This record gives sequence, structure tokens and C-alpha cells, in this order.
Amino acid sequence: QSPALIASQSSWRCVQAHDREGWLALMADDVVIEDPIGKSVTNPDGSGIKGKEAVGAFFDTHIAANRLTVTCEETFPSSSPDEIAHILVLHSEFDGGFTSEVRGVFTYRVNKAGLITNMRGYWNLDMMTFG
Amino acid sequence: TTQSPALIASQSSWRCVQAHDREGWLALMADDVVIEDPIGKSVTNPDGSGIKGKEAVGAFFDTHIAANRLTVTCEETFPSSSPDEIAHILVLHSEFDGGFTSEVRGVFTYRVNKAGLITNMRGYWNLDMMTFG
Repeated sequence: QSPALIASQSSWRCVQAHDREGWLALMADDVVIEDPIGKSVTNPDGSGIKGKEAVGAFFDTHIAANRLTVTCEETFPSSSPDEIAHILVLHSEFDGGFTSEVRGVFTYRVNKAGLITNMRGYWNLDMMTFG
Repeated sequence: TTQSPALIASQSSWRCVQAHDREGWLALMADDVVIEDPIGKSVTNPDGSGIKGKEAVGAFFDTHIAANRLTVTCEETFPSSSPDEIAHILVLHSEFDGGFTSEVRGVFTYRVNKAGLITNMRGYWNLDMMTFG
């Protein structure tokens, strides 16, 4: 398995376990999270969350707090072991049985040591469902 | 019913490549355009850092597209929250003699600048994903 694939799949594991330390351990010091790409609540300046301290806070706020799960629909390797794209479905679960989802394209780049430098989400609110 | 700059640019670029329209395709590109089709080292990305700038992009069109009987099928589009970046799932289908063909299905991302011009086009596929018939 490629370094990009190992990292994407580890990241979902850690997001599902609320494993803050394990999740941050996957990230390069210069990691940029754009989930989604563009101005949103989870990308409030439209240019990404930069660096592990800020990415730790993002984790506390939008991940540690919620009941987030990841379903992987399809994986698209590139010709680089270090870059990969997936179709994923993000599941957030509320009290009383309520769930929101968003199905998007997520791209991951790692550096040469195998750490996440970029996580980029092609989705917006018109793609979110609630049930 | 107005489409984003990223969506206009990517539909126009499919149109131009299939029309074998090199100059209309190049007119869609920024001066600092980089095409990584695919991302990573490959026949169409020899050093794995993309085809950079409009002169090399025109040459890429002259070697790899002028040449072949290309159909792009857009299977699915994924807008982002930026009007300037978009992803699609595309099937790229090439026709060869004796009804022999190749196909690759992958993810393609596009980014445009403020002026609506393509700065980046990146494809997630490799030779082992390609199918022939």
C-alpha cells in the first residue's frame, strides 16, 4: 500500500476513534486542511487551516465534539504514491437518531516521509443531506 | 442559471480537446498553468512535476491530443465551496485503428485564477488503471 493510501485510511480510523494524538501524528508540520475548499464554517477564511496547533483546534471543534464517521465509496490512485483521491461519505450523528451526510471528493497529498501536507474536500452545503 | 468559473473552464476545456482545438484550449489557460495529467511520473508527465506553461502545454496538445480520437465522458461533478475549484469523475476514451480503443476513468481537479483561467488541471489515474478494447 502507498504512503498516500496508508495515510488517508489511518486518518479515517483516527477520526472515528476521536484519537486526537493519533490523528495529529499523521500530519506534516506544514499541513493545510481545506475541508471543504473555499469559504465555509470549517474553512472560515477560504484558504485552509494551516499547522498542527490550528489543526488540533479544528479537530477539537468539529471532530472531537461530533460523532463523525467516514465511509469510503471509491479510491482513485494517481501515478504518484504520495497523492490520492477518494469519493467519501461523511456521517455526523446527532442525539435522537438524527444524522447529516455529505458525499464529496477528498484529495490527500503526503510528503516524502509519508505525512499529510494537504487534505482537500470538494463539497458544499447543497451537497449535505439530513435524516 | 450562471455556472462557476471553474465549471465553465472545465467544460470548455473538454470541448476544445475533443474538437482538437489547440488554440481555444490554450486560451483557457493562465500564463502559469500546470497540467499534471496524471499526477505523478508517467508518459504524459515524464518528470512527475506537470507540464508547465502554455508553450509546453501547446506541445503536449501536439503530441498527445492532436493525434487521437478523444471522447471525454463527465460521469459526475463535485463542486467545492470555492467557485474557482472543482473536481469531476471523467472517462477519457481514445479511438485507434481496427476499432481498437483505450479508456481511463479517474478524478480530475481544476483550479482557476481570479480571471477565470486554468492554473491547474490534475488527474488521478495511472497506466495500470487504463483499459483497452
